[PDB]
Parts: sequence; C-alpha cells; structure tokens
Amino acid sequence: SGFRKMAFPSGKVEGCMVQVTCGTTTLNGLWLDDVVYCPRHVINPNYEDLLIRKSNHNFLVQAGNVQLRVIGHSMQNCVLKLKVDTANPKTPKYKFVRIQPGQTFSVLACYNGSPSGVYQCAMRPNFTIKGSFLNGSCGSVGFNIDYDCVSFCYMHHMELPTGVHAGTDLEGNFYGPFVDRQTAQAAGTDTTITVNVLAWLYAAVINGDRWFLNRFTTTLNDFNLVAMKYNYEPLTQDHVDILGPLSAQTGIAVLDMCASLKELLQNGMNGRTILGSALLEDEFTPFDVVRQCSGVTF
Amino acid sequence: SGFRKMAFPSGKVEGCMVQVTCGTTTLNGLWLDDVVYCPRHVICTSEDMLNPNYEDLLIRKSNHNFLVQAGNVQLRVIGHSMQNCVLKLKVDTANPKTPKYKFVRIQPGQTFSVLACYNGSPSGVYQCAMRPNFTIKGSFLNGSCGSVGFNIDYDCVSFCYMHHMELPTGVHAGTDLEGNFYGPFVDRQTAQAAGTDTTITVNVLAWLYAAVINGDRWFLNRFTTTLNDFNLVAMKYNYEPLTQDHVDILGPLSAQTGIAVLDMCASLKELLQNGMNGRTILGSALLEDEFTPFDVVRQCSGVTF
Ligand SMILES: O=C1NCC[C@H]1N1Cc2ccc(Cl)cc2[C@H](C(=O)Nc2cncc3ccccc23)C1
Ligand SMILES: [Cl-]
Repeated sequence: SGFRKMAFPSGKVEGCMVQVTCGTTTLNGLWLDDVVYCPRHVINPNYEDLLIRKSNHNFLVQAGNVQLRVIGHSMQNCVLKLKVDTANPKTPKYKFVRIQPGQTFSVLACYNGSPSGVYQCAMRPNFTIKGSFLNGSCGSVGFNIDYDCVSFCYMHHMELPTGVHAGTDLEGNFYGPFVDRQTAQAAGTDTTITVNVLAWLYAAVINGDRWFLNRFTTTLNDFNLVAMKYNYEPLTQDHVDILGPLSAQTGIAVLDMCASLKELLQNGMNGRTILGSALLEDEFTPFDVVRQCSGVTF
Repeated sequence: SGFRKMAFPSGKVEGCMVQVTCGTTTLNGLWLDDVVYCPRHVICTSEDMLNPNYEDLLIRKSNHNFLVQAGNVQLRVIGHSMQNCVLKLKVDTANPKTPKYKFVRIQPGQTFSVLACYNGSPSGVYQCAMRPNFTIKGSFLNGSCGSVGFNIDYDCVSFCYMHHMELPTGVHAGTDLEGNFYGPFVDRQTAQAAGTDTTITVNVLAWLYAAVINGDRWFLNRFTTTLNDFNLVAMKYNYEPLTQDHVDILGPLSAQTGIAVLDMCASLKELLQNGMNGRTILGSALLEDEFTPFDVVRQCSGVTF
C-alpha cells in the first residue's frame, strides 16, 4: 500500500555526470562513451561564430577529481558534443529518446558535475517542466529506465519568468517554442493531463479510496466538451485503450471514471482528499500507476 | 526557482542492495563491508509470526541455510548474529561498492529517501518523513522488507531506516540500522495500530518560509502570536506542539525573509482558520509537512524573490 511520486533509481546516470567549464561559465555534462554532451550556451548569439573561435583546451571537463582531455568538439542543434580521450567506464546501456507532453521522467539535478537530488516530473502540454533548479543546474538530465537501458529524454537549459523550466532532448531539439538566449519568452497557457488524472483516480481505487465513484457513465464526446471547459487536455480513443488494463483490474470502465472526473470538476472535492491530495494529480501516467502497483525492478 | 519533493541520488545505496532467502521467504538485505543487514523476520514462517521466539528459531539455523545473492553472484555466509530486530549475516566478500556510511537514529519530523527494492533489485526512490506517530507513509508491496531509508549530506550515506512491516491502515513500520523499532511496534503479527497522527508544525512553517523565498506572500498577515497561544490553537487542528527548539531552528529562515517565527506562526493560525480559498502555496492546496527547515535551506536559493 501507499502511493508516492517515485523516481527511477539514479545510479546509472550519476556515473555519467561531469562538470564542464568554458571561461567563466560552469555547468553539467553527460559523459557517455568518449563524448560529453552539454548545453551549447556554455560557450543575439551566433553559436557557430562563437564555437569556431574555441579550441579543445578552452573546454575544461572534470569527472570527479580527474581532468578529462577534450580532443574534439561539434554542435548538434542546441547541444555541444565534446569528444574526450577516455571512454566512460561507467557508461550504461542507453538510448536518446524524445518524449511527448504528458510523459513523465526522472530528473537528476546537478551542480558542478555533482548530483544533489532526484525528482519525478512530467513534460507539461505547454512543453515546460515544473522543476526545481538553481543557477548551476544547466546540463542536468531527465531519463527513464526500461529494463537495464537508460533512455535519456531531457537536458536542462533555462528557467522562464514564471519559475518553470525549458530544455532539449539529447539531440539538442528544444521541447516547446523556446530558444537558448536572453530574450522575452513565456510559457503558453497550460492544461491538465487528462489521461494521467484518470490513471491516478484508478491508483486511488486500487489503494481503497472510492468515495468519488458513481453509478454514471458518459460518452467520450460529452466528456471532451466538459473537459475543454476546465483547461483539461482532450481525451482520445488511444488514451481510453491505454487505460484498458486498469479498467479491467478495478471494474470501472474508462468512461465510467470520466463521469467521476466530470463530477469532481463541476463540484470539487468538498473537503475530502484523494491519495492525500486536495488537487487532481496529473504527473502519473497509466504505465507509472501499473509499475508502482506491481513492483517492477531495475 | 521551484520547489519539489526531492530525494537524494540513490546510486550509493543501489550498490549495497542484495537478496536474502531463508527457506520460502525472500526479502532485501543491505551489504556494507563483509556484513549483510536484513529484518530478522526472514527466519520466520507466516505461522511463526504471531508469537515468534527469534532466539529459538535462530539457534536452529546454520550459515548455509541463508542464501545471499548480489546481482547474479551468490555470496557465502560465514557467520550470523542478531542485534535487536536486525539479522547480521557475515559474508566472505567485502562489498567493493561500500560507500562512506554511518548508522543514525532519527526523530519524528525528520525526512529521508527510501530506495524501494524487490528481490534485491531497486525499483524506485521517494522522499518521506518519520511521522509523529513513528510510522512512515510509504509505497511498499510484499517483498519490499529490507528496503532502506537514508540521507546523503556531503558524500556520506547516513542509514536511518529499514522496512519491516505494513500496519492495517496501510502505513509502514520499521527499525533503525541497529534493529531498534521506531514507535511501539513489534515484529509480530499481533494487533498493532498506529496512534492518532499529527501534522509536523515546524515543517509546515519551514515550507511557508520556502514559499516566501519563492515569491509568494498572499498568506502573511499583520499579526503576531505568543508561543503558548499558537500551541493552544495548533493543538485543536491536530498539529504537533511547537517548542522553543523549533523556534530556534527556524531562526536562519526568519533572518533571510525578514519574517519573525511568531509572525509566521500567526499566518499559520489564520491559514488553519480560513483554509486556502481556492489558492495554492507552492502548487499545493494542503499545508505540506514533509520538508524540514534543513531541507528548505538545502533546496531553496539564498536570495529571496
Ligand atoms: O499479515 C500480513 N499480510 C501480508 C503478509 C503479512 N505480513 C505480516 C507481517 C507481520 C510482522 C512483520 Cl515484522 C512483517 C510482516 C510482513 C509485512 O507486513 N510485509 C509487508 C511490508 N510492507 C508492505 C506490505 C504490503 C503488502 C503486504 C505485505 C507487506 C508480512
Ligand atoms: Cl533527527
């Protein structure tokens, strides 16, 4: 029993964190094989013009108390790739994956190439992440673990004026309409991840919280007309199919649970909580719920 | 900016998790140097659990009855002893991944990271607090026994908890790494219940200071309170008494924000009376009590927004 916001064990990623310094700027790098990946802003910026003026010895890479020798450098989108002389002996089995809004991941927050904390979060529909970062955190990474393979999905680049965060996949493509420069940028209006709230309502039923269940059902179209009113993301037939396993386990059809969510949106919690929360939680995917309510290991 | 429930990086602890099997029971062990620590109830049957005589059950065991597995490698047990509710299995190999460590016993209100494990394999990490009633609100299934709680301030791992059991309300009970239980619990399937729980007042105050540091002040008021008047009000909402030690502990956050501890106590009294009125504090519609004053200073900036 119990339901916590749970992150993946961070050990495989900790063995990849390094400190990258260029001039007066220090940030974090990800050392995989003989390449160190980091935000290109470590160097109106014309990044190819700024990069051509740098030599390998301008980039100081530190792995623990050991200095790594940079033997090459190249840029791929908004990520800088520093070729080093030594392959990381702690390199795990890995993949670079781009995630979709609504998907969750673990973040290993780092300062000076040293991991300080791990938390779980979701890629918001507006492509920002509600993270917890201070100056020095740039280059910190987001990941998931599938079996023994670490899938890297995020690298931190910046904080927006509202306190939310923006970054790229490991190929340097930003999530959202952001650019890596000091300019006027704002996160768009955010929405609630509907399929994740439903998965979290199923997790509450599994843990014995059923006060919000009712005898009613709804059509998908009527639910989407109501959900569009409360800034909730539209629920697709794919989301319904994805919630199939949890529907079979609890005996509550996905549209039967949508009628519960509709009543919660129009009437509120009424002083009650669900899994210790007075708000509807949207940072647990259907897979996160099944994994935490089954004990899958890495 | 931002405020998340943050756990310590679990790598130093992952390299210590092993699987311990005794007969039909399998659970987790902590391998440090040449010793594997695990709940002593690994020697029990489900029948034995009502009134187990652990000393009588242990004397009947030999070293070869305990199967210890570290990854895909079988460890050789060369000795065994019991210390309170923990079983200590001496093994023939020292763990090469043993970090710098300490065994620390924590007090209620203290927070720590839990690395939940099944079959000696880590599955997840979360942050939690030792409740005033000595239970923890964890996320544990069958097979999680032996999973550990820890803090990693600097590069040293301080082990503070080992999971032993789930109570009827779904909350969890366990011991420090010397086998002493937190709370009035026993490793027996006898009728045991968690006492009525209360809110960790010093932690809610620390979290209100974290909100002020992150730029939120909607909940502040022009009032102050005496410590005694605050405690008379707080007791009525099932909040733990706030001691002078708690006031002293909140001194640094009071100096950083410019809000006296008893002035912050007046905002808290008002929040309890009024509720939030559709507003949130650090993305939460409830008053959060699982961030200590030390967690807030560690996570938050030194410059108030
Ligand atoms: O009555 C029981 N019901 C399930 C098995 C059994 N347990 C009695 C018991 C009594 C004393 C001691 Cl020290 C350990 C234990 C064990 C325990 O509680 N294990 C668990 C531990 N954590 C989270 C669980 C979730 C779900 C099932 C077990 C869980 C076993
Ligand atoms: Cl303590």
